[PDB]
Amino acid sequence: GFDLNDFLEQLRQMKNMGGXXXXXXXXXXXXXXXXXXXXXXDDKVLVRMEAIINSMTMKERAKPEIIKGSRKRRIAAGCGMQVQDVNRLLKQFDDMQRMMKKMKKGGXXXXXXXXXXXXXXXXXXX
Amino acid sequence: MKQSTLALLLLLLLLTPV
Amino acid sequence: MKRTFQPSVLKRNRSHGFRARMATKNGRQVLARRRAKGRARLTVSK
Amino acid sequence: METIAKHRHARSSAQKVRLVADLIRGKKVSQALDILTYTNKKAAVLVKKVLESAIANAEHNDGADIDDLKVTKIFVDEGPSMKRIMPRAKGRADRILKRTSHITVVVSDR
Amino acid sequence: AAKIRRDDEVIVLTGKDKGKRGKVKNVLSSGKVIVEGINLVKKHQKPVPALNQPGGIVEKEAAIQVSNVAIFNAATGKADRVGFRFEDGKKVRFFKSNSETI
Amino acid sequence: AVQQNKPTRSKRGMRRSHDALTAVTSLSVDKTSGEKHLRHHITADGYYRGRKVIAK
RNA sequence: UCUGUUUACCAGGUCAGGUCCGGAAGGAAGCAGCCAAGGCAGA
RNA sequence: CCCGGCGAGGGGAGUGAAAAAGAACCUGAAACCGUGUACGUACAAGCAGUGGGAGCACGCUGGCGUGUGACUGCGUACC
RNA sequence: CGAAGGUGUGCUGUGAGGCAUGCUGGAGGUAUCAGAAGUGCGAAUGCUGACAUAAGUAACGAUAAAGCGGGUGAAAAGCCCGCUCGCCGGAAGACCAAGGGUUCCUGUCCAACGUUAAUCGGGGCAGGGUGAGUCGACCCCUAAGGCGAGGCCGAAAGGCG
Ligand SMILES: [Mg+2]
Ligand SMILES: [Mg+2]
Ligand SMILES: [Mg+2]
Ligand SMILES: [Mg+2]
Ligand SMILES: [Mg+2]
Ligand SMILES: [Mg+2]
Ligand SMILES: [Mg+2]
Ligand SMILES: [Mg+2]
Ligand SMILES: [Mg+2]
Ligand SMILES: [Mg+2]
Ligand SMILES: [Mg+2]
Ligand SMILES: [Mg+2]
Ligand SMILES: [Mg+2]
Ligand SMILES: [Mg+2]
Ligand SMILES: [Mg+2]
Ligand SMILES: [Mg+2]
Ligand SMILES: [Mg+2]
Ligand SMILES: [Mg+2]
Ligand SMILES: [Mg+2]
Ligand SMILES: [Mg+2]
Ligand SMILES: [Mg+2]
Ligand SMILES: [Mg+2]
Ligand SMILES: [Mg+2]
Ligand SMILES: [Mg+2]
Ligand SMILES: [Mg+2]
Ligand SMILES: [Mg+2]
Ligand SMILES: [Mg+2]
Ligand SMILES: [Mg+2]
Ligand SMILES: [Mg+2]
Ligand SMILES: [Mg+2]
Ligand SMILES: [Mg+2]
Ligand SMILES: [Mg+2]
Ligand SMILES: [Mg+2]
Ligand SMILES: [Mg+2]
Ligand SMILES: [Mg+2]
Ligand SMILES: [Mg+2]
Ligand SMILES: [Mg+2]
Ligand SMILES: [Mg+2]
Ligand SMILES: [Mg+2]
Ligand SMILES: [Mg+2]
Ligand SMILES: [Mg+2]
Ligand SMILES: [Mg+2]
Ligand SMILES: [Mg+2]
Ligand SMILES: [Mg+2]
Ligand SMILES: [Mg+2]
Ligand SMILES: [Mg+2]
Ligand SMILES: [Mg+2]
Ligand SMILES: [Mg+2]
Ligand SMILES: [Mg+2]
Ligand SMILES: [Mg+2]
Ligand SMILES: [Mg+2]
Ligand SMILES: [Mg+2]
Ligand SMILES: [Mg+2]
Ligand SMILES: [Mg+2]
Ligand SMILES: [Mg+2]
Repeated sequence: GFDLNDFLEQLRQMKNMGGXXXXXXXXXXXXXXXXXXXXXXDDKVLVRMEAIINSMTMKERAKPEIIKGSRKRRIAAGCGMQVQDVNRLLKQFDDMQRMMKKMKKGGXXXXXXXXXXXXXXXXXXX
Repeated sequence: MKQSTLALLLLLLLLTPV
Repeated sequence: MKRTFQPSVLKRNRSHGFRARMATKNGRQVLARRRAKGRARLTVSK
Repeated sequence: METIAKHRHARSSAQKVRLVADLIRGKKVSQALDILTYTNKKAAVLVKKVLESAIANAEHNDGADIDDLKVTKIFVDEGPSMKRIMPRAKGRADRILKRTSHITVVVSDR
Repeated sequence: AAKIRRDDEVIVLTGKDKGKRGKVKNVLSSGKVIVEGINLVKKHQKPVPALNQPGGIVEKEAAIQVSNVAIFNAATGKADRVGFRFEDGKKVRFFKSNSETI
Repeated sequence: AVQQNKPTRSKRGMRRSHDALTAVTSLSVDKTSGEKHLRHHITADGYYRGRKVIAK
């Protein structure tokens, strides 16, 4: 299936090619609903991302749900960073694992057609 | 291609708005 | 078994429907009492 | 040093959960985890989750060692009960209590 | 007929910030004002990736009652009280102690 | 047929004396996997009396 | 005692990546991978 | 930040004079239901108390308070 | 420098009571002498609310019936997929009117609802879906019957036509 080794590969392949002005322009469908400026700083987020993924042992990378409080302490200590960044990175891998399972079960055109952008009420951003 | 662009788009992109 | 209320819209309306109340003196008095008691709906319509 | 955990509003009677919660009163938390594991009950599961939780609390919040712990206080109170209605023969309706319960576990090293 | 208005320099009469001085940022219809550097609250925010806000404890200025602030007369160096008079055809504000126009 | 007077909490306690569970005392530790488990039941890993009898 | 393989952080060494100090020179704590090493085995 | 199911529920941190003010939110009584501690109870018959009364526990400074109440006299709720 | 209330304890009166103080509580109380009462609760098969009891008992709604492998998943007797098995078959199938009103389909969610569990649903939230010259209504026409210009009838309203 999908692992943080496969996310390691997706990430050292994506930190090579990627930019935030070539990625926020290839879509004008979610550059109208979300602010055109909310992309990221790609170099920093993918260098932190590759740092945090590299700090992992091979059994924590191949199986991402065995990572708990002590392991996040240690991933924060080896890459010299915050337990909160490690947290929200295990959370983005959680969502993209969710989405590659939803591309796996349903066809590429049914999981690209039923994808939804939302407003809590129809007024802009509110 | 098809799964390269559907990976890459929803990945960088849905990394962004959530 | 066969219970009392067997619904039919037509019957419902020709009987207690608004115009059927606008038929008679006592219809119009029921409507008065109803507005005076500040009823949400006077008759059954829709 | 005491460390607490509470599950509040668990669906179970107080009375059904007590039956389980009594097996582990006083034990060394290891042994407790096991007794709960091979106990066949729903309350078994509730109580166990609360217990493990309390141990996590002790260790992360208070830095207390898991091997030293005992279960010093454990008790179950009667939470807010949601009323319902079960309809009966001859049209007499009968109000139902779906009971909740408050499971409190308190562990300490000493 | 608003005694305290935007951009005035006020002094805080009451509360933790009593004695302090500052410039009025805006007023709310509740008879409340928001003063600069005054009445600072530490507010926790849950990070919004839609608004590109991080989370955290961020210090913001809280609404304070307008009964609790006085127009500051820098002339007398004290808290003052406003009154309205008619100069030209225009209603204007003046101080009650030395009786001169704001 | 229904009770004439309210049975007291004392009574109600007495009746429930016997409804106490019995703890499971014996935890068998396997030779190979060193897992605890009920006697005569296979482990979580499908180990029994030294063997892996179930790959599961 | 050779070889087969196992053991996240909280025994050791190398410590990539990344991160701290410095304008720069360079250091530094150290996660992973590897080797000790500790489990379990072929002899 | 930590357990948990990307829960419910919790425990930390922080805000605040106060979080036994946490949105199931002021005060939080009684019935009711528990956990801990003291004494009592498995040869004993009844409106369960009252008169007496050992022993034990706990407070005091060898005496007094409090809790309990083995045993015995009398004793068939209120309206 | 801690009111009302709440809750212990101590003292005091012949009683209904009073006084003092520990904790709780966090802003109101009120002497004295008068005045006026929605002025005192255990009963009324009293009223409303709350919580006991029987009891963790009776019951889980047709005796058509299940079993196994695999999937997902925190967890699978119930979900999905496969192989069997069993039931209806003038219905327990298919298509409408009546009535309902979104229950339809897709994602998504598991607190409450489902007499159990639930990853499932006619449950929750979001989106999507209903295409007519010839189908039906609307319309053309009358039945029973209704309403009824004038008109007759009637204290009044109204009755008949
Ligand atoms: Mg009908
Ligand atoms: Mg009925
Ligand atoms: Mg009788
Ligand atoms: Mg029993
Ligand atoms: Mg929470
Ligand atoms: Mg503070
Ligand atoms: Mg307080
Ligand atoms: Mg409550
Ligand atoms: Mg207040
Ligand atoms: Mg309260
Ligand atoms: Mg209370
Ligand atoms: Mg109470
Ligand atoms: Mg004898
Ligand atoms: Mg005896
Ligand atoms: Mg007897
Ligand atoms: Mg006596
Ligand atoms: Mg003593
Ligand atoms: Mg004494
Ligand atoms: Mg006696
Ligand atoms: Mg006698
Ligand atoms: Mg007082
Ligand atoms: Mg009063
Ligand atoms: Mg008081
Ligand atoms: Mg006090
Ligand atoms: Mg008081
Ligand atoms: Mg207080
Ligand atoms: Mg007075
Ligand atoms: Mg008074
Ligand atoms: Mg008087
Ligand atoms: Mg009265
Ligand atoms: Mg009486
Ligand atoms: Mg009765
Ligand atoms: Mg109420
Ligand atoms: Mg019961
Ligand atoms: Mg029985
Ligand atoms: Mg029986
Ligand atoms: Mg029956
Ligand atoms: Mg039965
Ligand atoms: Mg059934
Ligand atoms: Mg199966
Ligand atoms: Mg569940
Ligand atoms: Mg299965
Ligand atoms: Mg079945
Ligand atoms: Mg099947
Ligand atoms: Mg047949
Ligand atoms: Mg219809
Ligand atoms: Mg609906
Ligand atoms: Mg459906
Ligand atoms: Mg259920
Ligand atoms: Mg669905
Ligand atoms: Mg639905
Ligand atoms: Mg036709
Ligand atoms: Mg006709
Ligand atoms: Mg006429
Ligand atoms: Mg007529």
